[PDB]
Amino acid sequence: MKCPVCHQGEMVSGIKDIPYTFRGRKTVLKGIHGLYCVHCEESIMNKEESDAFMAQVKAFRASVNAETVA
Amino acid sequence: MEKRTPHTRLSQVKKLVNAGQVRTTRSALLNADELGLDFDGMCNVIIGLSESDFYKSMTTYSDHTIWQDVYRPRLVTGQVYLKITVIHDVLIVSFKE
Ligand SMILES: [Zn+2]
Repeated sequence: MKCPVCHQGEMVSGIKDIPYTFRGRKTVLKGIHGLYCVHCEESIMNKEESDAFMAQVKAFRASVNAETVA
Repeated sequence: MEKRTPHTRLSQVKKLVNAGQVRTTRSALLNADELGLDFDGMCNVIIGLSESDFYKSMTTYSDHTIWQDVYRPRLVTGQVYLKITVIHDVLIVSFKE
């Protein structure tokens, strides 16, 4: 299928490390599985993939929200 | 490049979702999270749709064979624009850009 956002890139199954920023902090979310647009940065994910992504996102936000500001 | 009728019958949309035959874009997932909705949350919104929530179906020059059905349900969390495409018996859900 073609990407639902850019409408050009074919979507290809794969793994990527995805940068993520939250409240002035950042991480790279490792080994995110999905269908990745070859043209833009969009991806498509099923339930399992979505839940695992959001768990890493939510783990990182938990870490940042507890972090001391000096 | 727009129609006033949905490309996929809403009964078929719900059948796919009720069979777990659903995927979402990463942007839609993060967007839904801001509204307090997880993946299952998005599925519940889709199964709560009526025909009256339908806005329009649209295609593009880049992908002229593919249609996206746009719905705008009013939720406790606010009014949300969902875009749905059915590709080989899998529902693909995104949010208006
Ligand atoms: Zn794309």
